[PDB]
Amino acid sequence: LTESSTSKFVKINEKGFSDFNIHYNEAGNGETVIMLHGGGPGAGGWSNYYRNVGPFVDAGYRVILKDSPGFNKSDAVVMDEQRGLVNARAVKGLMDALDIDRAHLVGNAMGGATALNFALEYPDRIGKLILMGPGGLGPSMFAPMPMEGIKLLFKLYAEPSYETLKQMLQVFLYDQSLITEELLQGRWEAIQRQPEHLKNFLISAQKAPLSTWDVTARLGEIKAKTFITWGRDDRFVPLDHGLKLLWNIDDARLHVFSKCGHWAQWEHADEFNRLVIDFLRHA
Amino acid sequence: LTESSTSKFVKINEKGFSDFNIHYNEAGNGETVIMLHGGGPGAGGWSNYYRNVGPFVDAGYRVILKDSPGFNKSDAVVMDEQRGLVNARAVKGLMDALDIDRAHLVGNAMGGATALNFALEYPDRIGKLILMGPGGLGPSMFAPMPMEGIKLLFKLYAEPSYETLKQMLQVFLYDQSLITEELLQGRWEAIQRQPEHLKNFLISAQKAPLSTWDVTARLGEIKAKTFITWGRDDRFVPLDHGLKLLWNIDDARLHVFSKCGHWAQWEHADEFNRLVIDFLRHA
Amino acid sequence: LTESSTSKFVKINEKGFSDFNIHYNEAGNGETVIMLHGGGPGAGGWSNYYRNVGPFVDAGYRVILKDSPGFNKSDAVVMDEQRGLVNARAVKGLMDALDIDRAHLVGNAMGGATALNFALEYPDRIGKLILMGPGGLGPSMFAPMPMEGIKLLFKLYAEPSYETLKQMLQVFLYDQSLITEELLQGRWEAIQRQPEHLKNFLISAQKAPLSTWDVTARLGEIKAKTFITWGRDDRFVPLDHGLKLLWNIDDARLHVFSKCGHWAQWEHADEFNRLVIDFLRHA
Amino acid sequence: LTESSTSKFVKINEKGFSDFNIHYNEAGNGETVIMLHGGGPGAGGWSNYYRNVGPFVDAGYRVILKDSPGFNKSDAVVMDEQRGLVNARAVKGLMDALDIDRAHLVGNAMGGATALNFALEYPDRIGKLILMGPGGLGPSMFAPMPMEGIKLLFKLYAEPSYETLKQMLQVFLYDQSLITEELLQGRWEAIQRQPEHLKNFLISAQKAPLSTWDVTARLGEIKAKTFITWGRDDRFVPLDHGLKLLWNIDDARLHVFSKCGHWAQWEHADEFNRLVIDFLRHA
Ligand SMILES: O=C(O)/C(O)=C(F)\C=C\C(=O)c1ccc(F)cc1
Ligand SMILES: O=C(O)/C(O)=C(F)\C=C\C(=O)c1ccc(F)cc1
Ligand SMILES: O=C(O)/C(O)=C(F)\C=C\C(=O)c1ccc(F)cc1
Ligand SMILES: O=C(O)/C(O)=C(F)\C=C\C(=O)c1ccc(F)cc1
Ligand code: NA
Ligand code: NA
Ligand code: NA
Ligand code: NA
Repeated sequence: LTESSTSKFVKINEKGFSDFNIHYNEAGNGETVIMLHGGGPGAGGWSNYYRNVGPFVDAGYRVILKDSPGFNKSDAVVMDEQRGLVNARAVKGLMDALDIDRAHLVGNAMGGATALNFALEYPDRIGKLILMGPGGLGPSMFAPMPMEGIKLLFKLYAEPSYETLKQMLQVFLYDQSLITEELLQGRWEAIQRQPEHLKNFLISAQKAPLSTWDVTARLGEIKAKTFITWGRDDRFVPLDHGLKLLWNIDDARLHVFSKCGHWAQWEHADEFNRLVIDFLRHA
Repeated sequence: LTESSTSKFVKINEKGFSDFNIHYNEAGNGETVIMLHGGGPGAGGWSNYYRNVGPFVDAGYRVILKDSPGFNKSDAVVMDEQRGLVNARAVKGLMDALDIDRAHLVGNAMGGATALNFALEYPDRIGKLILMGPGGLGPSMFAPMPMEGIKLLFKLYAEPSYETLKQMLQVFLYDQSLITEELLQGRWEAIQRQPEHLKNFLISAQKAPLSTWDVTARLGEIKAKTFITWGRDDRFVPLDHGLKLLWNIDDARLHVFSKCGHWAQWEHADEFNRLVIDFLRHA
Repeated sequence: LTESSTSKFVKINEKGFSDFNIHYNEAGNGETVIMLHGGGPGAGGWSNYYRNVGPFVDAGYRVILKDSPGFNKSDAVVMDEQRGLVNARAVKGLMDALDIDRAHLVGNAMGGATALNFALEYPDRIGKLILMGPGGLGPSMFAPMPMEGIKLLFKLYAEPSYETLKQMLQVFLYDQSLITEELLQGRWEAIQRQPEHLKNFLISAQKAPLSTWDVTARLGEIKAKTFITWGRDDRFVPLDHGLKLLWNIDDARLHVFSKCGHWAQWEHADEFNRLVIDFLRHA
Repeated sequence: LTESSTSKFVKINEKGFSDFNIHYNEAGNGETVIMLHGGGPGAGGWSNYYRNVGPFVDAGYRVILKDSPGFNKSDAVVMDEQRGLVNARAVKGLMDALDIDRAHLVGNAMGGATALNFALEYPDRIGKLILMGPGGLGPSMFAPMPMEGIKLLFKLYAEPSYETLKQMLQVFLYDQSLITEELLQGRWEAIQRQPEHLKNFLISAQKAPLSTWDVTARLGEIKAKTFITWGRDDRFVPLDHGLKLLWNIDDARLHVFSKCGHWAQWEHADEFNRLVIDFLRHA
């Protein structure tokens, strides 16, 4: 499987979106799992999940790696509402366009917020819910905010440079030996390719700050079986939010990886794939 | 598999133990996994692990459900050192007697302390380490101590009664509908059968209080791959100790079950069995 | 100062209350500080605050120790809304009847919930806010709920006995040597005197469970300078809620007493009095 | 009081130190309080405590603002042992030279580690103990380490620049409006004045990493009445260490300031001065 061989586009039409182009990477043909990426500059479906797509497909799932609005190859957009909710509407739009009745969702960070909003807004359209360090869940009981990683994300959006990208990735990942030339060059290309997405993201963030994303008060509504993962060493979203979700969602479990930053599905891909595939099969 | 069909005895000889009788339940014939029980009145190997032995054996392991010294059908003993260490010596004694070179250890509560001590004292004799709410790891950052469950455990040791047993089990388990007549009658029988074990436990606890069990300072020595589990709703050992282990052991992960008390391997047996078998196979 | 010499009654009329009798103990004549008690069986203003009234009066404050509706010498009531809000309406009713424009509030547990609700509903009527382990602020990130102390409070309400009272006080206080015959006899008398309050409390709790009390989502509205205290060893309301308040209220500080249960103003009266008087004077 | 008018030097002789020059600022003449500064580049007694010296002197204390070895105007040194212990020996050396029998200690960060080590090593020479975010107390249960602030401290030591200083101060303080030209210029001067201290600090840190500073296991030995303060928003030492100290020291209390970074005695000087003076007077 490659980015090119799996690449597809679909126009969506859903509450606010009109003939809006969504890019996604699709492989496999079984039960649908939609994987939703984080909000960093240059983020996208393939780049965030390419270590996961193969094993999930091998396990018999149809995997859709979705580019959220205003990221990668999806259409440019300025959002005046919190991104989790707007992104969730776009997932629903994609599912309607592709005739998908129910999907399992996997979401990291912004994608975790998207998945939570989707579960809240469209409970009859979700199977299981997999959350990796979801963002926007209000204050931490321990971590000063904005967190270290978030400050760097905003620096890189506002003043993109190769050096600042490197600094961000050093904070993003626990094991520094994972920061290869390939990773750096690839992430730098995606930032250079879409400067309009960078500008639009910053405008959107002024209109709807991270405080507007907090859906904590509604977590008791979630009826989906939920698997929460966290990196022990995540400098972007606070570990105690893993506990917040575990206490507030009816049927959840929490798995914390040691020696792991903000990209658990990539930093601990083998363990992540095994645990999440087992969850989808047996929970 | 039944208690009777799996029941075996072996005399051990190891640092302090001389021709000391250990009872254990054995099934299967592959790689050895020794499962170590908690310290409540009437506790033992079979009673604590009978929902786990079958699936582990099916997975190809040889399972040994060990009765710790001063419990169930093992010999009576008064201990003047912390139980985790004394119990670990007894595991080594059993392995030497049975010609077992290396074992995976699974330990709940007192059994978790036993397993940690074993990993520290005999690192060349352990494979992987599975810890379910290990006891004795010092103060909690949040929970007043002694914890609610521990107060009840001491009440039941000192004044055993059917009513006090019921009260303890209500705190021990999250889902009250798991407290069947069978569970109550069985636990009551094991308490009635061995009053000397109750008396000896209390004498031992005066000689070596829970504060003597704390091996926190040595956790950096543990080289075993470690899987830590906790019940979210454990009223016997504090949830934050799961974090303590995760930060201090080199190669660990933490899994927390929602709606789960102090007997995770029984209350969430299916998920526990799947996760731990996968860990032993693939980690 | 004695209970008898300070005892006063006033009829209140405020949203739901019609000619409703409120008992209070008053001393001093300066700036008004209203102290609000917890929700345990037999609780009241004088009993909960008699170690505080003198020093506050000496410092130049007018101290009002209010009996909440359905407690001690105030009128009996069955509440169908969360007690914090209903109690707050009663404080407003008292202040209107006594021609008090603004008051500083001190509230422990239920009284802390009352004080938070008062600050939210009537921001122009509050000076400073002092909270000692306020109750009803949703789940803990660490403590299983209901907490140990709360289970005992409900046991004592439903089946009042001298032995159960003693058990509750043992959990309520850290230092067991504070449980004198005087304390026990006094608390037992207040329970015996008002069996109707016990029955009504339990009916009220069925109509509006503790989950209905949670005002967390509104804490950002509080503009009062706030001093939060917690007992390190509080088995009734969880320590992490001290952090919740500290992160969510604009201008707060948190003080945690070691070796202290659920009655900090009594268990650490000297330090409590000094800190709170300094706060009222200088903050 | 000014830096110049209070400036004194004394040669010390104590376990490893031979005719070693210590600079300190002294004012007042009552009971001695020694204030101990943090470990950032350019740190010193006067600079760290000039908002505290006046009120403590007014309260009747003799205040000694000590420059630790290898800082400000004290002699240059390369340390091969953990700085807390070496610094404590230097405090003892100063007290012996000045004929001071007992001192109250106030210590922030490195100075908090110094004060803890002093209490452990010389219990008969300490009065009360005041700790503001002490450093080196092992891992956090929540914060990835090294913490954000610590990474910046090491960057500034290794590559001192005006821009990096500004970045560090932005993380060091919660309220950005406290970063005046005066603060920046002053801190920059102290860095420019003593480049040898910067180089020596880095050599020392290689010889004895922060892990060597951890005295957690010995906290039960501390018999001094202890007052622990923390900034809620401290990005240099983790908030949960405030809890660690509170649970492990016999007689402690914890006060947490909201809207406060790593320099609580300066950022919340009025409240800090009032609380600590009251503690010294009445505890
Ligand atoms: O995971 C990524 O792709 C990435 O580069 C990120 F930095 C993701 C971070 C978030 O999406 C994020 C959103 C919201 C929040 F509160 C915290 C973090
Ligand atoms: O799991 C059991 O069998 C049981 O009945 C227990 F209550 C086990 C508890 C412990 O072994 C225990 C030991 C030490 C400790 F600190 C806390 C709990
Ligand atoms: O402080 C008392 O008077 C007392 O006897 C109590 F047990 C008070 C407890 C509460 O008011 C309480 C209310 C709500 C809650 F969530 C937890 C505790
Ligand atoms: O407070 C200061 O003067 C300062 O500039 C600091 F950054 C102090 C920090 C420490 O001394 C420090 C030491 C050890 C540690 F683990 C964490 C922080
Ligand atoms: Na490499
Ligand atoms: Na049943
Ligand atoms: Na006494
Ligand atoms: Na200014």
